Amino acid sequence: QNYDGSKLRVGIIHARWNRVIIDALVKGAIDRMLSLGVKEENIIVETVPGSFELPYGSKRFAEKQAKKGEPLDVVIPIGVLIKGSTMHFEYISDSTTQAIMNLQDKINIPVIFGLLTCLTEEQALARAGIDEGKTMHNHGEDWGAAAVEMATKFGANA
Amino acid sequence: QNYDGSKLRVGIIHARWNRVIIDALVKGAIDRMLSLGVKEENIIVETVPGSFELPYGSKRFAEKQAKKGEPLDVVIPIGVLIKGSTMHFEYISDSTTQAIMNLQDKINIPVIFGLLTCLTEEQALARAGIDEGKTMHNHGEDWGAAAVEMATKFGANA
Amino acid sequence: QNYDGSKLRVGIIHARWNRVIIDALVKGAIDRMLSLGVKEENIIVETVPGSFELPYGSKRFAEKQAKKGEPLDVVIPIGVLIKGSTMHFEYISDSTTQAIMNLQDKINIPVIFGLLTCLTEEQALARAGIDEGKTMHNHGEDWGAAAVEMATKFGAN
Amino acid sequence: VKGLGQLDQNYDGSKLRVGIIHARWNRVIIDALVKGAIDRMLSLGVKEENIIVETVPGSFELPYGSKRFAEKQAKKGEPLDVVIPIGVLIKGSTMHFEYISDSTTQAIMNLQDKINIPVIFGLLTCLTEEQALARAGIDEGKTMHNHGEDWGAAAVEMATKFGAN
Amino acid sequence: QNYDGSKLRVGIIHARWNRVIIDALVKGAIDRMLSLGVKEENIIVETVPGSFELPYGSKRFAEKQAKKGEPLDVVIPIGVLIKGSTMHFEYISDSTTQAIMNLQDKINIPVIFGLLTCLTEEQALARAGIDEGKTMHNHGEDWGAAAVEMATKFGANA
Ligand SMILES: Cc1nc2c(=O)[nH]c(=O)nc-2n(C[C@H](O)[C@H](O)[C@H](O)CO)c1C
Repeated sequence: QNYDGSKLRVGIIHARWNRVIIDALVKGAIDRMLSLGVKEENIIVETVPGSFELPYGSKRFAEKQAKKGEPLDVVIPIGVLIKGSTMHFEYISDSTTQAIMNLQDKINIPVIFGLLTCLTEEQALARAGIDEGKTMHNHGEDWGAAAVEMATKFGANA
Repeated sequence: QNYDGSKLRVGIIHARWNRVIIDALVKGAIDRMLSLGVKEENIIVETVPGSFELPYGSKRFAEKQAKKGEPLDVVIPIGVLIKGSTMHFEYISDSTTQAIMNLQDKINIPVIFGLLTCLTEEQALARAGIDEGKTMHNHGEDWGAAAVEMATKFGANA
Repeated sequence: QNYDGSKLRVGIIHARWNRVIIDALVKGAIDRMLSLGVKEENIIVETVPGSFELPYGSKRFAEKQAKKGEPLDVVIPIGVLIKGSTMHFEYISDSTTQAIMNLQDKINIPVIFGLLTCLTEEQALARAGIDEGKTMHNHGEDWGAAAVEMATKFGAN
Repeated sequence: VKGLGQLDQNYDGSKLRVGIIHARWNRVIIDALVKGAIDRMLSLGVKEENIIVETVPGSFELPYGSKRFAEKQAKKGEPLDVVIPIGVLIKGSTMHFEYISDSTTQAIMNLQDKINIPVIFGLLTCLTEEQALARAGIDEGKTMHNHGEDWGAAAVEMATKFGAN
Repeated sequence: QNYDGSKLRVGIIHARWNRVIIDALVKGAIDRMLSLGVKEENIIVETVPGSFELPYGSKRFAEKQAKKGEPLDVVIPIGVLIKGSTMHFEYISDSTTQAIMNLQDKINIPVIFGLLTCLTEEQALARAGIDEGKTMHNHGEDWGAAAVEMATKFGANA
């Protein structure tokens, strides 16, 4: 099917580590959502320092929007995790992915998983469409489409 | 046992990555359910973009069906995950698996675990019964049988 | 100590993959509870197809028993998982284990962890007391004993 | 300045009732861990008649057993202020070690909000017997010290510092 | 953006193992928050015996604070875990990280993840800024900056 996002308000909340890669992911989510009809002033962008802040950050972002009379239909937390020499990578990835999944029932809208969990920087670049070789595609576009489809097919109105 | 599936309504909801494999798994579940007496018109199929979308999809899918007076007796979320070069496979698989298990208590019907979590494409083909050498069998068929058994034996009425 | 099991009703519910190992585990559980005085007619056995079905099957098994006025005091879900070549073993094991643990607080009775999580068939056989060399005691027996002790010592009464 | 700096003070255990509940596999290790936790708490002023000991067959039983232990103690007017569940797990050749450890750890952690008292993590998760003997202060070489004593101290401190009163 | 922390009350609660590294992490968080404007008299430091005690110590820390009329706006649990030769490291780290993440909804303030999960003491010293060759930076500072931002941006009040 072809999903029309013209009636949606979408939230994007991103972490600020690996900023270049973050900015490419967020751009591709935006471009793709506009392409499917979401209005520009209905894409709300918020930020937090690290990926661990994404879930509580997303919950409070959604509550704040609802309280001011501008509820989100869907949220895309975006973060980039690259394995370092410690186990920090594993513990942030694990607890964050699980809390992003469990957030959906707290706030009652879908939440799109926009975390990269890469072993290398180069893998993160390819997944954002910004490697030298352009060897894959920008995953942020996948997240934008999925946000439009999940909000449309499964929103309260559906 | 023989379980009479003629009274059941059953939802299938599938991700849309690895589509050829998905269709074969889906087709396997439907056929087996049809052979246990489930009626063609009582099998409802829905889709989501990726495996991470399955659990919230499945929740909203059940709620929607109940709300129009057509409640699902059991749901079979289906996705195919194949290990790539980052840890995205691990983190999707594990959070999606836990969310599928836990969904059962939120919607009060059995949810059949229809995710493949393969290290290679070929393992995934074999488990959909469509590798060149037909070395295994279509797991879809197992999911289909299990959906009818779990709905019947453990359905809201004994 | 000796735990008297004569007043207990115990449910065993088991998956059906690896049936020979399953039957040996269930028989050891039942034999040990018989010898702890649990009565034969108060041992109720149910099945499910796969280990993944154990936690929701056990919940509805307990509910149904309570609803017909024959509540279980304790339940033993039993399944046999053997590592294969995909990660399916790991995901089933991890999510089934945690859900068996979390089940206790929902149905308010102990639930005995009767799940083998083996890398080979021969490990599973051994843990059922039926490998060729008889290298280990049947773990089903321990599950039977644990069910009687947990129900007796930690039961509502 | 802030709330901080380092004083290393003792905590008085004398108003406390403490529960220790232990698995029965690897009994010799278990007995040494328990004795150490009891000894250290007696040294901190917990009275002998206020240390309650209970057992369960294996480590997987520690979480629900600890819950029902604390509920029973409260129902007879003898509430626990803190519980120490103790078990010894040693890697075997299947993945049983890992599934039991992980789901037991997580349920000891989660148990605290249900019964509303601290729960000290008294589980050994060792790759070898030797590792477990050492952390109970009973290897040949006495290479370490009895982690049991740390659990007893940790219990007295958590109950005292963070108790309802 | 620039954050004004002058209205904030922040709790720091640290384990006792690897005290020298804990102390450096804690001073880095305090120094950072001071420079963001938090006042000294509004920073409260508590201690627990080990990393395992952080989540429940944090919960009770926040509840005691609120009950005497001085509620925290954010809490920063700090611990330093180093792999040893048993699986103790993995079990503490995993259950502690997940419980710190999940604490946030129980006490309704953000909780910054101040655990080091290091393979070696050397990694830990580097991440508290006190290794011999000063190779990284004091991560306690990122935590302080995170506490101020999450509290300001996502606090109950605004
Ligand atoms: C072995 C060990 N290692 C650490 C560590 O590296 N860092 C730390 O902060 N705490 C450790 N602990 C203590 C546990 O976190 C906890 O206090 C005990 O197991 C009692 O619950 C223990 C027990």
